[PDB]
Amino acid sequence: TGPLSVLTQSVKNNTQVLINCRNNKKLLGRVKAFDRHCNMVLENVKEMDRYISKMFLRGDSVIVVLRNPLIAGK
Amino acid sequence: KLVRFLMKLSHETVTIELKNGTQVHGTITGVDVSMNTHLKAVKMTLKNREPVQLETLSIRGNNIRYFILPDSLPLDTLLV
Repeated sequence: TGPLSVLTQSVKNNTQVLINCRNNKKLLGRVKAFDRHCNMVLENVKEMDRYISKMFLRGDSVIVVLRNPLIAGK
Repeated sequence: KLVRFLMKLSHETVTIELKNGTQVHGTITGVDVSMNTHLKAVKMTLKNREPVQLETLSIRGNNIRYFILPDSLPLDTLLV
């Protein structure tokens, strides 16, 4: 999928996600839940600053969602 | 699915960010299938202006950017 598969995968891996939004906003955290419209429940969110523990985001902000995993090794 | 999640947040206190970056703090009284959200005991802060106190506020769901949920909300049980 476009972004829907970034998200299903992100929920599966519990892996951090960079949500690039509308007018130059970025949100970095974990996707708990999400729907087809890219509405999301998010935890441990860093807004690009500001920390937000739990958040409901509406889909129509979203341009692109990028994965940001932690990897061991070179 | 995620719309219902919102609909179970009656009596929460939340901070809603509007698309213009106005910040609405208040207690949820109802959220409807379009995410239109009704609050009571409201503190509305426009970007770079002193806040306005209000008894109630109703916000168009399409005017909403995100809901800053309470720290102690049990996300898991809301999403059965």
